[PDB]
Amino acid sequence: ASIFRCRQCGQTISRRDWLLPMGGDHEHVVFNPAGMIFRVWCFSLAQGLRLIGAPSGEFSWFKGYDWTIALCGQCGSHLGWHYEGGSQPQTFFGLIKDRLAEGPA
Ligand SMILES: O=C1CC[C@H](N2C(=O)c3ccccc3C2=O)C(=O)N1
Ligand SMILES: [Zn+2]
Repeated sequence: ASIFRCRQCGQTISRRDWLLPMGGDHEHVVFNPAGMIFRVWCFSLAQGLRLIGAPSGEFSWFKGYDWTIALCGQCGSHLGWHYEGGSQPQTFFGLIKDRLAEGPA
């Protein structure tokens, strides 16, 4: 089965069935302009989230997709981002592995 929760509150965010092989792997190692290296896991579906701010294509790690920040809908923890703007798929979620916790139903 297997699902992914907000590590700060237990909120259910997504699950393994929903991983999306972007580029060929669901996991991307990236860094940002702050010099922080995350591991980002890509889902085609997520629930339990609140999106914040405007879509933005600056700094995007993924070609043709703008991002908006995704917060845990329950606790406000920054779980990662929602991506929109592209084709096959149009939108998807890029979530910071470290901020989730993977366990069972
Ligand atoms: O696709 C993305 C999501 C946004 C993400 N991001 C951050 O992790 C960051 C940290 C500090 C300043 C600016 C940003 C930025 O745009 C980033 O670098 N790429
Ligand atoms: Zn939470």
